[PDB]
Amino acid sequence: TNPTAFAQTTRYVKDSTEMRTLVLNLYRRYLRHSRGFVNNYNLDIPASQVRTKIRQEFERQRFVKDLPLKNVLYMKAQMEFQELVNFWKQQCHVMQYFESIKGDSFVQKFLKGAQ
Amino acid sequence: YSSDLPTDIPVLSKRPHTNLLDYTFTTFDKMKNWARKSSFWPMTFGLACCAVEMMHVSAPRYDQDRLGIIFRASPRQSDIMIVAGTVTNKMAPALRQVYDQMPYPRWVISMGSCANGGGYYHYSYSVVRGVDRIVPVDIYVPGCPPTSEALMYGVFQLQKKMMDGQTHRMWYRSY
Amino acid sequence: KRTETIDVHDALGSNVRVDTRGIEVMRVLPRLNDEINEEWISDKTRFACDGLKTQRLTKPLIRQGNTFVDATWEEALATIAEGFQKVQPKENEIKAIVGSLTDLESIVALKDLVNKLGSENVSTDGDATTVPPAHGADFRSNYIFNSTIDNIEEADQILLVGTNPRHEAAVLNARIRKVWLRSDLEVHHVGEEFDSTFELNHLGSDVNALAKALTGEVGKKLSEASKPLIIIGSGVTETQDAEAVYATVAKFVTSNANIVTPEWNGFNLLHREASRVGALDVGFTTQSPEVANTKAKFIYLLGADEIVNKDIPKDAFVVYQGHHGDLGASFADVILPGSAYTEKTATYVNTEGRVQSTRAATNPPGVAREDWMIIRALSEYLGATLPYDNLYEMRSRLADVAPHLLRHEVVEPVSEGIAKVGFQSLVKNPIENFYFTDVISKSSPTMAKCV
Amino acid sequence: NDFYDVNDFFPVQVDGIESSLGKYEEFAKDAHEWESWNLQNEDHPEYPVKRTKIRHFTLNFGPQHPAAHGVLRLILELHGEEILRSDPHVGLLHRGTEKLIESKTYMQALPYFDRLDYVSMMTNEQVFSLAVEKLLNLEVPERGQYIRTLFGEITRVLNHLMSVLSHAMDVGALTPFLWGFEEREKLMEFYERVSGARLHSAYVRPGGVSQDLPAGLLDDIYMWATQFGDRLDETEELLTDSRIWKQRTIGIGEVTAEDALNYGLSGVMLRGSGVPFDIRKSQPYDAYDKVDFDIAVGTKGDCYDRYLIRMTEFRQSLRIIEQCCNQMPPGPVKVEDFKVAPPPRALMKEDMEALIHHFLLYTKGYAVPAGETYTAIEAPKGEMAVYVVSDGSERPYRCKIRAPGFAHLGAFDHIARGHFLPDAVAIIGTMDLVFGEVDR
Amino acid sequence: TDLAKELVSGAPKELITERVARIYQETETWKIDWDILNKGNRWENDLMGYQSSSDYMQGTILKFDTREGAIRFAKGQGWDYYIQEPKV
Amino acid sequence: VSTFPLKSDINITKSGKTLLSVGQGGRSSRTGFTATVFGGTGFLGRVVVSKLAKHGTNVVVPFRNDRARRQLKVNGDLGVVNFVEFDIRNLKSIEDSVKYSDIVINLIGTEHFSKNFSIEDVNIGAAERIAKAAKEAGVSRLIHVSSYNANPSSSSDFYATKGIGEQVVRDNFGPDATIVRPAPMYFRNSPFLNELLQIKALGGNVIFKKEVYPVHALQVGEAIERIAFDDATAGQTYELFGKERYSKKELREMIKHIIHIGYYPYSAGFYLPAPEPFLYAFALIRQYISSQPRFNVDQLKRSHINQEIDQSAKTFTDLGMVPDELSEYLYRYVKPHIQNRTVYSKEDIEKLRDYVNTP
Ligand SMILES: NC(=O)C1=CN([C@@H]2O[C@H](COP(=O)(O)OP(=O)(O)OC[C@H]3O[C@@H](n4cnc5c(N)ncnc54)[C@H](OP(=O)(O)O)[C@@H]3O)[C@@H](O)[C@H]2O)C=CC1
Ligand SMILES: CCCCCCCCCCCC(=O)OC[C@H](COP(=O)(O)OCC[N+](C)(C)C)OC(=O)CCCCCCCCCCC
Ligand code: SF4
Repeated sequence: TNPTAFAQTTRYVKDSTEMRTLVLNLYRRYLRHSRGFVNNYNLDIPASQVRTKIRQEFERQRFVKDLPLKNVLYMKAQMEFQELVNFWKQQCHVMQYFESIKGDSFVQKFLKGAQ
Repeated sequence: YSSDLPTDIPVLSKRPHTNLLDYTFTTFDKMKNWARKSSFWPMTFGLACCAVEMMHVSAPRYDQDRLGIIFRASPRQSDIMIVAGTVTNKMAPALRQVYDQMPYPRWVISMGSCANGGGYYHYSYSVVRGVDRIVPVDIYVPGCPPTSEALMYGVFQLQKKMMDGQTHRMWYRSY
Repeated sequence: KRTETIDVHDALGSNVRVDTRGIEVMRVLPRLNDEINEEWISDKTRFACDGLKTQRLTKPLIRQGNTFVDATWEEALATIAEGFQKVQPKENEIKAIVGSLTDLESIVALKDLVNKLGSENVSTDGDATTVPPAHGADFRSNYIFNSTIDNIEEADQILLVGTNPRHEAAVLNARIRKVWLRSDLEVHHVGEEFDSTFELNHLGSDVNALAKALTGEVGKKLSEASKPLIIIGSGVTETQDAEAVYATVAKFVTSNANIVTPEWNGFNLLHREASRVGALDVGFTTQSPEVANTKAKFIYLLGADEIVNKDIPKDAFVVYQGHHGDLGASFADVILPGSAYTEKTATYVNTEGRVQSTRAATNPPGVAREDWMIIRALSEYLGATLPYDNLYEMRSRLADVAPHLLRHEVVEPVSEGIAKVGFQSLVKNPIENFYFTDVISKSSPTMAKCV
Repeated sequence: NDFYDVNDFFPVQVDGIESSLGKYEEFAKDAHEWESWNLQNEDHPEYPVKRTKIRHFTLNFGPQHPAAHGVLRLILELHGEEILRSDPHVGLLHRGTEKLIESKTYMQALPYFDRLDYVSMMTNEQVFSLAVEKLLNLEVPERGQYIRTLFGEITRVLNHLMSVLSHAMDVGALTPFLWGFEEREKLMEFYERVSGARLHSAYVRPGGVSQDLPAGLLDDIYMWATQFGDRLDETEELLTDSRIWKQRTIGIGEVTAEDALNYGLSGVMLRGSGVPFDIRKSQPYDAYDKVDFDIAVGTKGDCYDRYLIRMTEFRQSLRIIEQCCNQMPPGPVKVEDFKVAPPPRALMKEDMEALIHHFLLYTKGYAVPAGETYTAIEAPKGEMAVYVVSDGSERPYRCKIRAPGFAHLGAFDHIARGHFLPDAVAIIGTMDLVFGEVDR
Repeated sequence: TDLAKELVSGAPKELITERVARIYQETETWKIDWDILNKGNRWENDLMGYQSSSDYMQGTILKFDTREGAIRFAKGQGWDYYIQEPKV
Repeated sequence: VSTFPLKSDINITKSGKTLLSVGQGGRSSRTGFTATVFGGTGFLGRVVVSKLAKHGTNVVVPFRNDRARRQLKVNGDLGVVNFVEFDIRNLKSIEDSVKYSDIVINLIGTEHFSKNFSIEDVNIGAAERIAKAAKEAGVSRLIHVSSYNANPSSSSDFYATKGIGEQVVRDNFGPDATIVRPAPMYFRNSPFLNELLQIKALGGNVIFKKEVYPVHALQVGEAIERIAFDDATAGQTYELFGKERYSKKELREMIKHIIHIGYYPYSAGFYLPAPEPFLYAFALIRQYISSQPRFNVDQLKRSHINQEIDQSAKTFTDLGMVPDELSEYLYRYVKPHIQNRTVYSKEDIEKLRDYVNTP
């Protein structure tokens, strides 16, 4: 058995500081492959746009607190990196990943049906 | 401007041949459709238990080859696509890529329950509920799995549709 | 599919179990509750289910001539406001009548809309001759079963103040009959004559029969009873001598001390609607005969049906919001469909003061909305917008009304040290047809076989 | 790093470079043009060579390949024609069977098992029937267990015809594929006569079988048995001793017996490596102890050995079919407990007790006493087992299915490493993959 | 209890906020189910009268064993909930 | 689109029908309408039909080509998309597609007359029959699509007949009918762009000197969708166009530069200076020898006429939609025809546009 490209062992990290440095390198890894993600998936958005969306992704969830839940968030984000870099997700899924997305007053929701 | 459109002129599928051209372009349509009616080359898109029946048609008992049916693996060489078996969500994007590569004319046959409307796995988190959400379908073969004769019957009905094609007369009369 | 909810036909609010199928209620069965009903529900409750499958208001309706037409919500919420300022009602020219089946969330939320437009001609669809309620909405003990249902089987003397418990509360009528078999129970009849499952210590038919009751041997056993019972039906306030009823009795409750113990209260009320107690616990009633005399130019009906004796001016602007087509619907001008009690999460209060809500069973039919949601929707069209934007906020408003409104299945009583002060404030059978009492029964195809 | 990458002879100290018209530094600012003045030889192992990491040729042995028995995105990384790393992508047929069974009764969950393996039906539902029988603590009568043994063999013949001949077809021998498929048409007649549907026979239900054998079936089963004996011979004529068939398979995909245990291989790809283990013998069940048969064990652990074992499984299975026809006992075909089996229709409409159990069986289902079980049977692919947890309810709580094709496909990297791209087809064929079973 | 496990369960954002789960008891064990949607819970299909639905939690019921066990679960997932005490 | 298109769940049409929408706006939801989209199998129809079906509106699509209607059924659910075989010369088949229809949309319009139809017979004769027949069946709303330069007195056949198409409808359907004028839309397989991408474009200088106001076809696809669900927009005239002005010759070099197409443009046939009589003669000759719709004499005149905005009409903002510019979408729609891909973003189109204008 030979593990695939961009693989890491699943390890239960027992340090607060080490997890901080692991994440920081990971964020650079996404930015390094910014040009590739455009050329691999033929995305309509340019390289700067992907970095902008990646930053919006990394900025979004930086305030988590639980270390047992830090490793889980680092584990699955590693899988997202591994799936994307190995060119595993189809073209459509990446296009729709960035294509997702102010509310309305009570009268507006009352009339049509609300939820 | 000056315009006067009649009202009693019928539709194409009901319009009888009147002059000699209406017989010429009907000859071209039958001759061309007869070629596609006979050289019926589907694509081996077996996915699930429905695929066993699609093999048994090629078996010596039924011998699809006698009717001019030769499965072609590549989409380019195949003018039909018998979608047999469950179409999971993980497959649906891939199925569209295979379908879009078939040069025109192209037909799709949905065999079995899973390909038609979801089948047994209709309430599954990872099963497309009917392949008609992804690719247009020209005939639905019902079964679980449809018997080797049921698929042949479904093939025959689609053949009867192809022999009804009126493309080159449509240019003369409807275009 | 089963849901646990409550009846709204009478004022008991007994716990029931509703068995639905998609968007249709099939059957209603009782769910055990020793505090109220304990496995029994009258034929009215369980055979009015199909009344929700016909006559339903599913769309806004607008009058153009003398026949309602199908109109959107945008126009309906505007035709009211458009014609609102055509007649420009004054302070007492706006009237609001609340029906028997109107829930408490609409009852409270309507006052805020009414108040911001400056009106006080608000009350239920009863026929109380005294414009302020004779018991008055001032104190809780004035209009609640201070004993509650679980304090009936341990009574000795029971007084029927013009009532027919067989036709006014079937569940409690058998409860008295069950006690009447083994115990030494004594019940005396004071009111219109009727037919009962059990004989009574019958007296007569007039009010003057009760004059000699509390001072003779009829009231002597009341003094002798360790746990005496006094019950006043919903048919008292309607009567001409309703004011005479409370003064006569509460004088007998302010005299003895065994009637009101740290563990017993001998005076109780027996209403028949599921919205009267909710109205009184929130002060949704008028307090001036002059206001009730005004020829109001804008009467906004909210579930109200029994308004034949209510003088609705012909020129007035009548808007009816409800979930059926019945007596109250004909008077309307712009109709706003509401919700059936099974289709809404409505907080109801029974005649014993217990606050019981409902769990939603089905979506409202057609394009109907929740009862109160129309009022807030109607608020924006009149410049009187309410600050309530979700059902929790409507319960948040109920917190300011009272603390008991937010206690589900929890009864807040009146303390013995105060209920006696509420006693100091004080010092014909109301029902014609048993099977034509509420809106759902009248429209029920099943009850057409009960006539 | 991630995007690009960058000694024997003595490190020789040479300084003071001079020419005949000055020093090195005097003409340093001009010598870049002079290619014969450079001081960095290109043969030096330490010479800075910075080359981008261009990825190796990664062909997709993807879903649209006739060799695939389903939809398999077999991501093959190859340099030249050898195989470096293989990462199968299963899941393109994950219908979520394990999720759906949790919401259906024990009788309604049986038809799900015929749809796992498209060719080995009555063996698949036998392992769920045994699992429920083990929990129900009820034992099938004798004639019931003989019907399951006979159709256990017929199913094995049906499965191996799909496995061996497609493996032969994928190599390139088209003819044996068609000779055998007529026999499958002849064998599928037997399935259709007892159950009704050609392929998915919801026949073996927990508590025996569905319906008794139709009269004269044994005569037709036996008559096929005499004729079938020659069919293997011609199959062995064009495959067994042919030198092209031997070349394609001999020494291809070598699996050690010690290493086969490590990956948990079972079935033919565990006796191909020399281990003489068989589940029908380790745990007898359903009238397998009564019959006699010889198991086959290889010695080299390659595709040709597994072919010989599979061919032997034809004759040994045909051997039992003769014994099952001969030794057939009389009696019932399902447990005579109305709570786990429908009553006969002659009696359902005559006896009040019969009608009640018919009504109650099909609306609520029977309740399985609490516990857990793991019953493994010799499926034609290998050890197929179900893990079933009973929560005292008429619906199973957990139903995990062990697919022999699932574990084998995992060991593809260990087996196919170092072989050529044509050997990838041979390795897949000898694994007997049915991706309905893999992605259960 | 203090853990924001909703970031690992993969559930949609609407379960945390816009849905309410009832912890009831039908006679020895407790169950959890989600209250119905305001609109779109059940609309009659205009083709064949099928009971269509957009609520994906209508068919979900979790059989628990003890009350505190159910409450532990609801807090663990970050679920809004209320508890219905059975009548004695 | 978003999650639910209807402004209100209950909508009353001009005919008194009370339609109640159900569901949360998914594929299995409904809106209670029945929008017959004539000419739905065309370029514009496949966008009009797609949006209507996904939100639950029944679509009746009358077709004359049998093999082109198959793909329209994917968009809707079971029974949502219906088909009627018809011809404009078969009056009875027209009345089959309007009997149950609450919305009728007209998209039929040609630029080349054939051996069976003239330009008038389609932009008028089809439109007149379609509009008048729809009224007799109590159709609540009619929506029409004409040229962006409709003019009754224009010397161009297309513009002259399209303008008369506006009059003849309003004399047949009545005051309720609506007219929408779309600017040249750009989308996948757009006839507006297919002329620019063709390598052998004889008379390329003459054809491409015309001016336009390109509009994104998706917005026009939603523009009809917004109008369809609203009764407030009856009897109007709408002209839909894009803010930033572009010319074909400006686009043709902009298009070619993205595809990077030294000697090649001079040889393959990119620039074919041909005499004006030859272009007129070539179009006439093919008009009797061709079998597929080629470049027509009418498009020789239209190349001399620039697009004109009519101030009596209403823009996108009248419907609450802000039109999108060709700069933000021109690259992706020619991305099929184009080391490291250079993605020409919205702003960078100007910098490309700068490079074209610089001599
Ligand atoms: N961006 C654009 O495409 C432009 C839009 N317009 C105008 O908008 C309108 C929409 O057309 P569009 O879809 O864009 O382009 P198309 O020419 O492809 O649309 C033609 C549609 O109308 C049908 N049609 C044409 N003639 C007949 C006829 N005699 N009988 C029956 N059907 C006929 C066609 O049927 P079928 O295809 O099935 O044979 C097709 O459905 C047109 O009038 C167009 O001139 C204005 C300038 C350019
Ligand atoms: C030089 C070029 C290469 C060779 C060309 C020939 C290739 C094969 C042609 C296939 C024809 C085909 O398919 O004809 C057969 C089809 C099948 O009948 P159907 O489709 O059900 O319609 C027929 C039934 N109707 C019309 C009532 C619906 O029609 C016919 O019966 C056509 C009528 C018979 C024609 C006989 C007279 C003409 C003889 C001409 C030969 C001398
Ligand atoms: S329809 Fe039946 S036989 Fe066909 S793939 Fe689905 S489950 Fe298998």
